[PDB]
Amino acid sequence: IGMKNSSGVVVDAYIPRKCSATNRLIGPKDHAAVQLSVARVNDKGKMIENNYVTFAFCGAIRSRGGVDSAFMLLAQEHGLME
Amino acid sequence: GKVRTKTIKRAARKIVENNYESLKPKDFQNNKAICIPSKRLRNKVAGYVTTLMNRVVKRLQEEERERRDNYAPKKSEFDVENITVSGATQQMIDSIGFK
Amino acid sequence: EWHPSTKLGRLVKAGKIESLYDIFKYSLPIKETEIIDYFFPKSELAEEVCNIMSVQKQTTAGQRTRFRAHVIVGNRDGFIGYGAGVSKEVANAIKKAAKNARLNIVPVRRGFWGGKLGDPHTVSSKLSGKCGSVRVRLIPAPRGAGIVASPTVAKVLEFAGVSDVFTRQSGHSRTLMNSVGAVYNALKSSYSILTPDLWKKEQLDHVQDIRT
Amino acid sequence: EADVKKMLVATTHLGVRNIDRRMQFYIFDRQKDGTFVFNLQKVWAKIVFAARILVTIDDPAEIAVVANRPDAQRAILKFCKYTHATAFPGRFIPGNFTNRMNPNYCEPRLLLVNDPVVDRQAILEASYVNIPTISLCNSDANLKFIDVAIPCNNKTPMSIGLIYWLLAREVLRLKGSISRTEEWDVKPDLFVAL
Amino acid sequence: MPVKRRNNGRSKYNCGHTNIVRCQNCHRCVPKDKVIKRFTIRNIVDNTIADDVLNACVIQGFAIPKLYNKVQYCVSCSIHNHIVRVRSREDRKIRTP
RNA sequence: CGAAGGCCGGGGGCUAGAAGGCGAUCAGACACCACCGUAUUCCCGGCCGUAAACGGUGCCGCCCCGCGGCCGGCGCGCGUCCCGCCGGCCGCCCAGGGAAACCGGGAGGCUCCGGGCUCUGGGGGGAGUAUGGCCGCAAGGCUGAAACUUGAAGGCAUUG
RNA sequence: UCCAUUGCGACAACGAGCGAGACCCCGGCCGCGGGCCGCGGGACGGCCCGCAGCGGGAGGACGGCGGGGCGAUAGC
Ligand SMILES: [K+]
Ligand SMILES: [K+]
Ligand SMILES: [K+]
Ligand SMILES: [K+]
Ligand SMILES: [K+]
Ligand SMILES: [K+]
Ligand SMILES: [K+]
Ligand SMILES: [K+]
Ligand SMILES: [K+]
Ligand SMILES: [K+]
Ligand SMILES: [K+]
Ligand SMILES: [K+]
Ligand SMILES: [K+]
Ligand SMILES: [K+]
Ligand SMILES: [K+]
Ligand SMILES: [K+]
Ligand SMILES: [K+]
Ligand SMILES: [K+]
Ligand SMILES: [K+]
Ligand SMILES: [K+]
Ligand SMILES: [K+]
Ligand SMILES: [K+]
Ligand SMILES: [K+]
Ligand SMILES: [K+]
Ligand SMILES: [K+]
Ligand SMILES: [K+]
Ligand SMILES: [K+]
Ligand SMILES: [K+]
Ligand SMILES: [K+]
Ligand SMILES: [K+]
Ligand SMILES: [K+]
Ligand SMILES: [K+]
Ligand SMILES: [K+]
Ligand SMILES: [K+]
Ligand SMILES: [K+]
Ligand SMILES: [K+]
Ligand SMILES: [K+]
Ligand SMILES: [K+]
Ligand SMILES: [K+]
Ligand SMILES: [K+]
Ligand SMILES: [K+]
Ligand SMILES: [K+]
Ligand SMILES: [K+]
Ligand SMILES: [K+]
Ligand SMILES: [K+]
Ligand SMILES: [K+]
Ligand SMILES: [K+]
Ligand SMILES: [K+]
Ligand SMILES: [K+]
Ligand SMILES: [K+]
Ligand SMILES: [K+]
Ligand SMILES: [K+]
Ligand SMILES: [K+]
Ligand SMILES: [K+]
Ligand SMILES: [K+]
Ligand SMILES: [K+]
Ligand SMILES: [K+]
Ligand SMILES: [K+]
Ligand SMILES: [Mg+2]
Ligand SMILES: [Mg+2]
Ligand SMILES: [Mg+2]
Ligand SMILES: [Mg+2]
Ligand SMILES: [Mg+2]
Ligand SMILES: [Mg+2]
Ligand SMILES: [Mg+2]
Repeated sequence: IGMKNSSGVVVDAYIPRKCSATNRLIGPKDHAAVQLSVARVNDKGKMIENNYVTFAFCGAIRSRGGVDSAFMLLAQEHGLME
Repeated sequence: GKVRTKTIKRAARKIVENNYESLKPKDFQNNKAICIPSKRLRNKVAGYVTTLMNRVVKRLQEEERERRDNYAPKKSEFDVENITVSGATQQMIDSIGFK
Repeated sequence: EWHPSTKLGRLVKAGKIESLYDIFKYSLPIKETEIIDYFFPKSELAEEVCNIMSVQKQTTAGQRTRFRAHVIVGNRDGFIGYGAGVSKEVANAIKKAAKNARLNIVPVRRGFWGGKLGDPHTVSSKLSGKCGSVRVRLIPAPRGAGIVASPTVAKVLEFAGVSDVFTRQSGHSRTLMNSVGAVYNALKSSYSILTPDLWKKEQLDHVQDIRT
Repeated sequence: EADVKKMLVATTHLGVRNIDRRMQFYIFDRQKDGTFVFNLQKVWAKIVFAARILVTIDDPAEIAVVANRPDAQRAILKFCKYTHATAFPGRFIPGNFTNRMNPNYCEPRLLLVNDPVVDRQAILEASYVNIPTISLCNSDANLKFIDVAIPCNNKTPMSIGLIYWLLAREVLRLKGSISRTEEWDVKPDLFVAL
Repeated sequence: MPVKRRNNGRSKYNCGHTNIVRCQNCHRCVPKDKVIKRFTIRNIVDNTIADDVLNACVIQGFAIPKLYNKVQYCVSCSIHNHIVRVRSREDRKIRTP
């Protein structure tokens, strides 16, 4: 939601994205973060439009190379592999 | 002289790619097809052109290029008759599929 | 008039992009400075020359003298920038430095010491930063407190829009470019740190993204 | 099963005597002379996953296909020919993603490389401008700045050609361009280097 | 004077002291794991006369005896006589023979 | 307990060789280079207690991306090899650290500072000196100031 | 590799400029014009041999054209 006033108004300038793998805030100036999306076929081997599944990965996890494992784990658990 | 400057060589490339047909392996003739604000400059650039021709002989070498890299032959190159997967791929294919 | 040379700068041209908080949300670089000037029209951005240093290159026929200059920008309400430039003449050095100072803009998170009555008036939480042998600590302060800093740091904290604040500095802070770099990195770290105010999970919708 | 037979003729399932820890999940057995063997089922699942990642992009000309290896050069000009991706054949020139004054400068959304030790400049440069990447990876591959690996043999020409052929087929299937459950009119031989 | 080599200019690993060898050129005392060492194998007659010796021998099947000598020099003599060369900072890390 | 040199009392004495002698070189050469040579170099019984005695890096304990090499012990495997485990010695190196060189089996997990214990430093000189004390046959060692003087000394790194 | 940061080819660099060269002047051989002067041609590492170019031969007035002019940035 963000930080709030004494009345209820969220006085936060903008909401940074979180890493889909490590829960860390992305933050600007991080030009190694990658947000990418996936098809979700649901129809006999052909995609359908405007219905995707999106994830975030910060430069900290890319730099050592844990995405090939973490993103496979995430997609297995969101129903894109087994 | 011995060495030709990049001005000469840059000229020689465009000139020969633009008149591949007209150029023979001699110098007198190649002068005409080069005939630049000076006649010695003309002489040097034509001197390099006369060499580029008998070096390119040993466009007309690009039209067949796109016709060669497209022909798919009548066979398949994998039309294999006998399996050789007797070792660790044997148990690999047992633990994937039919065999 | 000016012509874009990057796709983001082209999307700037139309009514496509509105503000800096989306460009920072999806953390892309900004390569043209009129991208900035479209969002920040006509002197909402303040601009100050911290220092001109003269640097010398020893050569067979004597020395070779050039100029380095450092420049700060800020809108008094949440953006700061710091740049440097090197040239044969002071005018050009400053011109380079100001342009880089404006392509180096970041947002800044502010919050509430103690009571949350009014607007954010001090740094959201403690900030730490480092550049060279310099290290800086920004600590939240109660209202009326002011800007406890050196004259160099106070100017950056003034352009950023941080009303009250206690600061601490270690290392050779007479090295002015490193001092300003430390304070700059401290203000840039403001939007990286998890706080319970932002813990909660959300759904990412590919529609909203600006397609890198 | 037919594609399994093709993978066996091309030998797409043999490694290079060294194994990285992150590729350990894709290994099945070890040959006595030391060569490693991939589980082909996992290879096909990575191929399908990469296909389902490729089709989210509306215009395919903003997918970059980079491959410096001679033995792959032909194979990358054909992948584009049926998918309309953008190939960078030879030496990758530094600056192509970071320097806008370059004549072949571009701003793609997916980087697809052939090898992670060859083509290292493209992988390192893509990390400065927010591009995710997919790589063909062998058993000794280092997965730094790579999001989706594809276990495979990336040296012998048959392997490389068959791999790009399979990828292009599944993409053309998913988009609806070519029919499903039917052998593509394109023979894989058009991808292999003579 | 910062440190120039990770090996401190010698190959001494897990011990306190190593033997002494005299330099062959100048006869200086050098520790064994620092001395520059080479092995040479050469005939005792030059090959420009090995043919004449081999024609003028009497023994049917005779062969030229070889020589096996290990040369060991200090750093000064090695550099002066060009057994080893001073190298670039990058090149110093190369161990190829 | 303690390298080498040194000292006291016995023995021994090939090599090399402080000192001493002598041939050259030189402006001079009492030095480097050539030759001869005493202590010393070796053994036995003591003493002395220092070295760039160095990884210029104190000891115990935890966590720590990876790829190799060698050394000792063990176990599973197929048919010497091969995969692991413990302990040691080494190379390269992501992150992180740092003024950098570089470290990385730490010099990391530290201005986001707190696992336990012992020793040492506080601008450059004067000075490790004077003085007192303990130890030593001596040579020394260990402990160790003050007056006075000075704007720098010094680290790593860049171009010439 | 060349008289030459002249070039070939390789490269966290890609793409330009000056200096170099090109240019000007003189002098060799040949044509049209005028009455020697003044307008053009000619020479290029072109030919044939041996291994970007180093060699050997041939023809030609001249063989790698010859003597000069000009001359970067930074300065004392
Ligand atoms: K990067
Ligand atoms: K020093
Ligand atoms: K040494
Ligand atoms: K060792
Ligand atoms: K040892
Ligand atoms: K030893
Ligand atoms: K040696
Ligand atoms: K020496
Ligand atoms: K003792
Ligand atoms: K002792
Ligand atoms: K001793
Ligand atoms: K003695
Ligand atoms: K003796
Ligand atoms: K002595
Ligand atoms: K003397
Ligand atoms: K002397
Ligand atoms: K003697
Ligand atoms: K003595
Ligand atoms: K004696
Ligand atoms: K001695
Ligand atoms: K002795
Ligand atoms: K002693
Ligand atoms: K000491
Ligand atoms: K010391
Ligand atoms: K040492
Ligand atoms: K201690
Ligand atoms: K062993
Ligand atoms: K062992
Ligand atoms: K051992
Ligand atoms: K062993
Ligand atoms: K063993
Ligand atoms: K072992
Ligand atoms: K172990
Ligand atoms: K161990
Ligand atoms: K041990
Ligand atoms: K080591
Ligand atoms: K160790
Ligand atoms: K303790
Ligand atoms: K102690
Ligand atoms: K101490
Ligand atoms: K001490
Ligand atoms: K001390
Ligand atoms: K102390
Ligand atoms: K005294
Ligand atoms: K005494
Ligand atoms: K005595
Ligand atoms: K005494
Ligand atoms: K005494
Ligand atoms: K210094
Ligand atoms: K010092
Ligand atoms: K010093
Ligand atoms: K430095
Ligand atoms: K310095
Ligand atoms: K280069
Ligand atoms: K270079
Ligand atoms: K470089
Ligand atoms: K006339
Ligand atoms: K005339
Ligand atoms: Mg003697
Ligand atoms: Mg003697
Ligand atoms: Mg002695
Ligand atoms: Mg010591
Ligand atoms: Mg060892
Ligand atoms: Mg006393
Ligand atoms: Mg420095």
